[PDB]
Amino acid sequence: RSRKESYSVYVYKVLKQVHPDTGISSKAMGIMNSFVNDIFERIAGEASRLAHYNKRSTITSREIQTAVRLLLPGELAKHAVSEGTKAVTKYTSS
Amino acid sequence: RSRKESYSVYVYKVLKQVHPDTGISSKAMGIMNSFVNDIFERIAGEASRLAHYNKRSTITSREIQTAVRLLLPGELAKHAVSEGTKAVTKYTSS
Amino acid sequence: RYSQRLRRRYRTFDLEEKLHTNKYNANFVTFMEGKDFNVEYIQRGGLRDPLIFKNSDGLGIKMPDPDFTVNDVKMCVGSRRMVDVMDVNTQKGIEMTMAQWTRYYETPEEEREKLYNVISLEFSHTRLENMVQRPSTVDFIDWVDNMWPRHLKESQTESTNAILEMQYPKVQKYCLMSVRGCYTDFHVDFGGTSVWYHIHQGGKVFWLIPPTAHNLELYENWLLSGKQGDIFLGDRVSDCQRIELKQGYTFVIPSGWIHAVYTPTDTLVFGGNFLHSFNIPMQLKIYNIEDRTRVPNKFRYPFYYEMCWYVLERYVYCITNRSHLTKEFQKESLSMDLEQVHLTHFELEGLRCLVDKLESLPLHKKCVPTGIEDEDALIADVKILLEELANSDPKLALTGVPIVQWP
Amino acid sequence: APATGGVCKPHPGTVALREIRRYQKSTELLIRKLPFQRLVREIAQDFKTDLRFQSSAVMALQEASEAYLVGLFEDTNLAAIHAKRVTIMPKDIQLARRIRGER
Amino acid sequence: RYRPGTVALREIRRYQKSTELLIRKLPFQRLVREIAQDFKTDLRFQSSAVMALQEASEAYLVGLFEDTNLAAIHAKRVTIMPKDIQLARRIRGER
Amino acid sequence: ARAKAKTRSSRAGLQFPVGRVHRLLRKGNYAERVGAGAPVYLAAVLEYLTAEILELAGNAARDNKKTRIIPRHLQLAIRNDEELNKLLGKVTIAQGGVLPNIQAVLL
Amino acid sequence: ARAKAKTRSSRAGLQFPVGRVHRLLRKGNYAERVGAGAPVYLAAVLEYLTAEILELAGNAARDNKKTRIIPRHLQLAIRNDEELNKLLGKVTIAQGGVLPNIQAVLL
Amino acid sequence: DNIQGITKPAIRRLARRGGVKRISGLIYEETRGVLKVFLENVIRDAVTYTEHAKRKTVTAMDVVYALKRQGRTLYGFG
Amino acid sequence: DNIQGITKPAIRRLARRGGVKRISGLIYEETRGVLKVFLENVIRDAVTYTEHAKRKTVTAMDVVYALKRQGRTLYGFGG
DNA sequence: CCCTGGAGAATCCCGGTGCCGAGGCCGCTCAATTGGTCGTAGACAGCTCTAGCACCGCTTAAACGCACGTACGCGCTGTCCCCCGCGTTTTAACCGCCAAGGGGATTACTCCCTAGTCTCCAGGCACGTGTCAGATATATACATCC
DNA sequence: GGATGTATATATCTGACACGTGCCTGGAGACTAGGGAGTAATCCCCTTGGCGGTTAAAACGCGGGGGACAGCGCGTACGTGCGTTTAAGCGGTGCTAGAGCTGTCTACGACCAATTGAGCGGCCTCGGCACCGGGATTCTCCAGGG
Ligand SMILES: CCCCCCC(=O)N(O)CCC(=O)O
Ligand SMILES: [Fe+3]
Repeated sequence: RSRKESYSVYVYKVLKQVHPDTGISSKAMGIMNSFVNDIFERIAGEASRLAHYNKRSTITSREIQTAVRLLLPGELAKHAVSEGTKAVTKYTSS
Repeated sequence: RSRKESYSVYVYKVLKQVHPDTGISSKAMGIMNSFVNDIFERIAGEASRLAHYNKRSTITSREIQTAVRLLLPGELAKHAVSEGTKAVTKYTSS
Repeated sequence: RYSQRLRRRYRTFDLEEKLHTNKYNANFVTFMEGKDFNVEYIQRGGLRDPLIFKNSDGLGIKMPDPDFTVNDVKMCVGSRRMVDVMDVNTQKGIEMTMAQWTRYYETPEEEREKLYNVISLEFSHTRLENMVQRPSTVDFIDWVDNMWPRHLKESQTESTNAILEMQYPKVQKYCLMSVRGCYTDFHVDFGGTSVWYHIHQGGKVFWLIPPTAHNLELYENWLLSGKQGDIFLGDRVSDCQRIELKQGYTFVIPSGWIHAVYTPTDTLVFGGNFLHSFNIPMQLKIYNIEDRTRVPNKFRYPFYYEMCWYVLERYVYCITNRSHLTKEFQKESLSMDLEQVHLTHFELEGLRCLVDKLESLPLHKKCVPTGIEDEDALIADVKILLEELANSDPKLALTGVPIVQWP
Repeated sequence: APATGGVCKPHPGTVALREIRRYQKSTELLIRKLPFQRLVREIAQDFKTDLRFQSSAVMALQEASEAYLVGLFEDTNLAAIHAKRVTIMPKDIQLARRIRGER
Repeated sequence: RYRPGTVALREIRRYQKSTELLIRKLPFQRLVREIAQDFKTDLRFQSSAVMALQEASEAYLVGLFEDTNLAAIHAKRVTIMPKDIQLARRIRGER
Repeated sequence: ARAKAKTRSSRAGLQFPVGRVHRLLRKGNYAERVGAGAPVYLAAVLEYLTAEILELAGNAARDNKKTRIIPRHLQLAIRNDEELNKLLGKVTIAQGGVLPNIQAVLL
Repeated sequence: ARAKAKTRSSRAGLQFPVGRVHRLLRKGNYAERVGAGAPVYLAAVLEYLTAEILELAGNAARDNKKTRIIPRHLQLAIRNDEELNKLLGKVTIAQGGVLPNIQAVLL
Repeated sequence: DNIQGITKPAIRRLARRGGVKRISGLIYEETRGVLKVFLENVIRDAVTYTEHAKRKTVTAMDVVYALKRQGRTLYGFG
Repeated sequence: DNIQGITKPAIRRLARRGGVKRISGLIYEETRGVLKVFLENVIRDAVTYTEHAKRKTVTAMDVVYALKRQGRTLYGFGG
């Protein structure tokens, strides 16, 4: 028998950081999985096209940053870029 | 010096088999090149997604035919499928 | 969490101001002594003015013991009697047993979930009936007592208002039981009936609006709008009196008066409805508002047109001695009996309205009752009679005795 | 229940607003199940013979169709309000579909 | 003299036949540079980027005006007003 | 003795996985090579978006005096925002309904 | 002894390049491996569409008493056909103009 | 003839959820045709997707992909 | 105040090519605002594309890509 | 004609079912970690030269501002039909239970097709040159608006 | 009919399109090896089909009043023509900066081998709400006795 993958456990982890008492049904979990997959697909495709346009063969964090600035509206992009930069900085320091 | 590529010669060859008297300007040639590139990219992307959906790592003529059926409207799909089938059949035999 | 952009949220008139304002300051009600409320007074005035009797001297009423409780009412009518209850918040009806009503009424105020009111408990033909007597003068002029075939009335056994068991219009004696805070929105009593209303215990506040043609149009329009929770009608009219009835008062409300009622304290009331011959035009007018606003028959005067036919017959008979009852109804009436004339203008006007009304109804709405023989000949006779009585001397008609009485 | 007589109790377009407020608050599907299934199977019978359907496929199709129709009705309402009216007509739907780019 | 509504038809027929640009070049270039100054300073521009922008803008406006005319005809009129533009742009999805 | 292992997610300070995202990027046919900082940045962005959505949905759910999140709350939160409504403009949410809207000319 | 070469276009009977299409498919980041029948099919489809559009444009040009083809002829050919106007619905042609059309109410 | 199974009360309910007060008597025949066109397009795309995979059962993933190809992404079915 | 460069006769010519017969007097400001919004929307993407490539000159391919990102494919300026 | 007790029944404090969706441990298999090796992709320094910017004159085609008058937008009445609300009879949608078989999902395994290499060489791209298709000037012919 | 907008038809310039060559690098021919998929066998899930019971939604008819549509009058704002003012286009100068290309050196991501713990599927609780459920406390129907 074969097993499948999902994002349920990380959704629970994030939910227990902003609203500890409340729960969530299964339909909302499926909706959240679809949303995460859609956003990942969008960003990956845009970064791939950006890498192609400059005669490059690799994808780095600069491409992902440019794709985030292109796809997200308004201050959402600002906060996303700030948090991603913070995460990268804290990861490379180790 | 670097040399670039285009589809001008093949477009001119196709034009001469249906209108031996008629010429063409450069702007129309650029437009035709853009059209060819657009159609190529559309078909290739659809075929890639079709390949990914069925857990496969190769692109064959079956997926190209399916993409042609999905993209082209009405009789265009029929004639294109017939032309492609004839071309493949004639190429395999030799 | 933090590090986000950095919210939002995910009866319409005030009955208390209608009780506090001083703007409902019309003077429509006459305070009277019981002794002056007689048939002569009705003949001369046509029972056009709302009356309060601050005491019952001279009225001829009888009430039960002054500490009578809702549980006493319950034992007199039966724990299992189904009672129509009004949900005050919605002005809609529900049904429960009298024992269930009693439990609600005996529940402390803070423990009651909703406000419910009982305004429609007709207790004729129960043990409570003989404990309550209405003003004497009403007996002389009530169409039920004076016009309806007596052998039918006497045959009633059912104590509920079940229509298939009802032998006469059973609208004469009602018990109303109202908790503090109850409110009945503006209305006109069914069929254009006049109402007598006695505060046995407690108190009531009435807003009174006169039945001018303008106010009755507003009333009908307000009913047809369906926006009665949104609009306090007493604001929309020319003139309105708010008045308090206290314990022991008796109130008489003439036909057609538009009125709303608030209950400031737990209260018990005895009252009842009557049609009479002195304001027929208004009676008919109200009936036609009920028809046009599609009031269900449940909330209307039973056997209304039937009663009107019997009224015409009694007038003809008492004045000319010509009966339009069936032989069998004549015989029933004769058996019971063995156990130049001047009408008021009120009556003359009334009877011409009545004849014109009944004659003009189509067959399927005429409601000719079973006691009536030839309704066309009765009509013909009333027309002749009204021509011959058209010169009635208004002075001489003030006899103090009704034209129509049983011998 | 037997009919009661002598029981006392006080008391176009008004019901429409209440219906709008009721339906704009719920979330269930507003079309029946079996007729939609039969319509879908009849439509699909034209492209292939002896086809089978999962239940979730029909559910998704029904939901998408209802969402499309609701959006079209909102746009038709805006079109009708444009021409100083309150009643929607087929030409409103035609104008909405033509401006949207569907025609 | 000509009655109103005859020169307009002549201009419509004239301009549905031609294919040139209907806006001047220097004001458009000035507007483009003035807008672009708000994102990055000291930007240079090729000779064909402004032409492409002009073509795209003109096509957009012509399509918008066609939809606006449809909206105006709907309301039993022959004159276009801002509310027609607002309705068309709202139904399209841009607002 | 080989040093005790430690996941890259903890090393960066995240809850969303990094190795799984790295594998998806590597086997997703996007480029010939994949760098070393892309999965961390992408996981951070996805976690941020998920946290915003969940916070709004929880607020909307509690405002109705309930303890559980259902698709209606997600729909209300998404459609009542101004920036998340632009990113999910062409998306249909199953069993979510519509916002209450009545034109003034109709009332 | 290497025999004389022969392009695959000549073998299939096409006027569009096959090896170039194969290279573009290979280096375009589309799939891990590419079959041997895709390029000829794609070239045939592209050639058919090109020939159709060119024939329509040539007829449109001949209607105007000219011997060359300009963007106006391509625009007229595309917008005068029911099938090509649906495949290229959202495409703008530089220096193409519009189609003659006047509403009946204004006339 | 199953299109007649979409009864007038259902169309009225859909319009009420849309926000419509009054409805003319000719709307239903237009709505039915619109629904026919939409369903025909979606089902044709889903059938082509199903046929490509050499199956005889139309799964929900085929419908999801067909809807996504037309620009009507749907959430809640995989 | 460069937006005033788009003059009334140019807008009337565009409207004539669109097929209108009569034009009110309050159309020009709306048209100018719509055009300005469209221009900012395109130029933001074009400048982002230029910035990513470590350049200082906006080329034609940047504009073409920005237009293509919004479903407004343009033929004749490269591809 | 008043009590009364042999059956009655209502619902219901509450004393049990019983499904329903979440929520929590256990085993364990496969995927993420860790430790090395290398070879090519990308960063950086340097030089060239194409095109973008700034400027000056002047021709003139286009934009601007005014008169005006008429025709299209807008408001007010009337009438008549079409749509809404309500009651009653009719129909089929929905739910529980049962049965059967079509077809989707998994697993060996065999081989044939596609990837990576090494040369040969011709198809196509950059650089040059002529002539023929197209613009525009200018004196009539005819249909079209007033 | 008269005035005006548009089509009719010939002359001459003119510069861009089509035809030539030189050569260089990517496509073609021949070779080897390895793993992806094609096919058969198997199992069990889940889709189709049927029937009975219940009742909630659909359909049909009638009354009436509210809105849609046509008709008429007013009035002001927009289209048309003209005399005046402006800067857009075009031709030619001058400079320089930044895009494009070449050559090195290195350091970072792919591949391989050995290891272990994380998350996933399968059972065990756990607090609700929809019914039951004798029976039974309170109040009660009913022809007898008194
Ligand atoms: C029809 C019964 C007799 C009259 C009493 C009921 C009535 O109609 N009221 O005006 C009194 C309302 C109240 O007291 O809350
Ligand atoms: Fe009353």
